[PDB]
Amino acid sequence: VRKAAQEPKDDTLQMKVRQYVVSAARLPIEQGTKPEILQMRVFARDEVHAKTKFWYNMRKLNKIKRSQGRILSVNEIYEKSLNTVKTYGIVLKYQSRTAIHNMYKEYRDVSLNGAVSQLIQDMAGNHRAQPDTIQIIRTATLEPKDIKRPATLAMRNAALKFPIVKTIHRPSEKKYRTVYKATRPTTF
RNA sequence: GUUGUCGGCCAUACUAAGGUGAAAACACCGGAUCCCAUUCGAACUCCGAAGUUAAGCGCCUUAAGGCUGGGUUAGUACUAAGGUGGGGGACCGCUUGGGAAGUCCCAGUGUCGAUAGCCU
Ligand SMILES: [Mg+2]
Ligand SMILES: [Mg+2]
Repeated sequence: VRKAAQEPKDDTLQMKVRQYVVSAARLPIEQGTKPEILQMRVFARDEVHAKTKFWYNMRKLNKIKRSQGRILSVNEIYEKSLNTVKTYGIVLKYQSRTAIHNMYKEYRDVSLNGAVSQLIQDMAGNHRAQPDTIQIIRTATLEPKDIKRPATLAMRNAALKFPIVKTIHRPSEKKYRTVYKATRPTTF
């Protein structure tokens, strides 16, 4: 249980993804040289986890292995303003029992970390995806001209109203909990 | 720079068609009385010195074949450890380690000697 600072006060409401930048270099490590540095953006729940994500992708993308290189640094990135709602696009590859797939997904959230967490839960529930399998190709905070999904564009209007049609009874604290009460609740 | 003699490694030395050839050697070359030799002096053996680089041989030539070394191939195939991982299964994949080979590329193409010499 280690929180990143930009996570909510209630741990419940969001997953423990954080967004990392990791960068490393070919091991020989020649001093005065101007090294090729390999840098990548990973989403993980740890520094360790991030390192893994890093290396996996890196050994797939290029010749390098870990005994062949060194980790220069791992730096968590944060979201600018948690005051506004943004529409995020994400581009994925994941692995389904048959084959591998490229998906584009959109979520309306306050954080790119939130965008990701929601992405994972969704991908589990609807697609039975395994986290380890998921590869996020590219992520963009979306400009309105660019938002393509109906359940996304669905929420743009000021005239938005939800009645709350059914209120399921939920006592305020536990101190108030009773199995059986002397009269029936209401919905509304 | 070049030669014979005996060589270690045994193609980067082999194969094919060519150019070139100071000197000295090596050879091709001349000849069968003698030791030796065969169906045959071809060869093997012996004795030589009229010719000759034409052979052998040195050195090089080929968008040459081969061989040698790297590149791609490819972090692919295969593989070590873990898995109350997925899949009806065949099988696939997650975490931590090792990691190849042919097509196609590019380069190389004999090296190390002891001994006596040629180039005054
Ligand atoms: Mg070869
Ligand atoms: Mg293959």
